[PDB]
Amino acid sequence: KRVPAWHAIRNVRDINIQYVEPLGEVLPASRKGPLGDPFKVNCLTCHQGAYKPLFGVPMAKDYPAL
Amino acid sequence: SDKFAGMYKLWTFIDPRRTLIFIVAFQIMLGILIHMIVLGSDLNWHNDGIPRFYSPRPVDVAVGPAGIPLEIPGSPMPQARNYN
Ligand code: BCL
Ligand SMILES: COC(C)(C)CCC/C(C)=C/C=C/C(C)=C/C=C/C(C)=C/C=C/C=C(C)/C=C/C=C(C)/C=C/C=C(\C)CCCC(C)(C)OC
Ligand code: HEM
Ligand SMILES: [Ca+2]
Ligand SMILES: [Ca+2]
Repeated sequence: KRVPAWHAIRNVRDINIQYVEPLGEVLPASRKGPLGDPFKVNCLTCHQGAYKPLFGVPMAKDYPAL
Repeated sequence: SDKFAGMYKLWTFIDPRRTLIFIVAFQIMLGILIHMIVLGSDLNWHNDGIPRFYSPRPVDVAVGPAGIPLEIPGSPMPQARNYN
């Protein structure tokens, strides 16, 4: 289980550097913090206290848009 | 030869009570030890399955491409293993 976590780190950096932080131009002042940056993603943003998000039910295969 | 004829005199400076106690205790200790050493071996006779096995036999679990058991897709706890 150490080897997926190693990739997870890199993955999260991608989500925050390429996508979520550049959205700080579009969102209103409601979605920002004290220092003026938007909300970002953690390990807890999808696991939410479980060893796999939603215990690992494979939802994404049914939708060819994703 | 006749050189051992005076060995009984041993008991005039070595006493019977302590000697008997030591001997008996040591023999029981040795008995238990040798039975346990032979049990922990290939010569084990309780678990050999001769003349027949009496308890159910172990069943292996299939592994994944990472060499550990597969996770079950809605279990609220991960799966156990004993080897890492
Ligand atoms: C499958 C059977 C097991 C075995 C299972 C047990 C168990 C279980 C016990 C013993 C016990 C004894 N065993 Mg045994 N024993 C084995 C093999 C041996 C061998 C050997 C050379 O292979 C020897 C020397 C012994 C010796 C002994 C004694 C130390 C001890 C007897 C009590 C005592 O106070 O002894 C003093 C007496 C002597 C030292 C003389 C006895 C030696 C005997 C006759 C061994 C001869 C065997 C050997 C093949 C002879 C080769 C010579 C010639 C070619 C014929 N065993 C094999 C591996 N043995 C018992 C014990 O510790 O009680 C307190 C005990 O509970
Ligand atoms: C009243 O009567 C009087 C008193 C006057 C007369 C009495 C007469 C009588 C009854 C006398 C009786 C006399 C008796 C019974 C005498 C018995 C004598 C015996 C049996 C002596 C045996 C001696 C054995 C010896 C000294 C062996 C020594 C072995 C040594 C030191 C080995 C060392 C080995 C090493 C260190 C190797 C290590 C190996 C390894 C690999 C495990 O180490 C890491
Ligand atoms: C840095 C934080 C993260 C860590 C340390 C992390 C760690 C892990 C680990 C170790 C696993 C494998 C679980 C297992 O097999 O027992 C896993 C699975 C998973 N994670 Fe993450 N994760 C993180 C962030 C995320 C994020 C943000 C998401 C959502 C975008 C996510 C989605 C998933 C999914 C869907 C799986 C299941 C994949 C599978 O079935 O093998 N993780 N994560
Ligand atoms: Ca990318
Ligand atoms: Ca048997």
